[PDB]
Amino acid sequence: DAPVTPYIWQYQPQTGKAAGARQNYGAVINWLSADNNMFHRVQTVNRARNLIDEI
Amino acid sequence: HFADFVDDRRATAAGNRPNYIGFRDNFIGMMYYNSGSNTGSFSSQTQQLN
Repeated sequence: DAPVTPYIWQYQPQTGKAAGARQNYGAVINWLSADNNMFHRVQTVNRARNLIDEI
Repeated sequence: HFADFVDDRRATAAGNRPNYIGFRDNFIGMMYYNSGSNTGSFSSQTQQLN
């Protein structure tokens, strides 16, 4: 019941190419001490940012 | 603490350095903050998560 974190791109300033893509750690909500009510609120705004990125 | 001394008698004294020992400012270090081996655990009962 958890959505996935989006893969963010890496821009190489010389040659302008893309240097691979890692997942977006550093923008992750630490839900590891939330009950069943806050976990649904946190995973809703994770499903909101994926819905923006799919558009 | 004997600022000088020649072998028994003709010594000169000097008082020791002043050394104030008290607690820290705001009691820093009394309480384990940011020590991942041993932290605090404020939570509800049935401690499933702090």
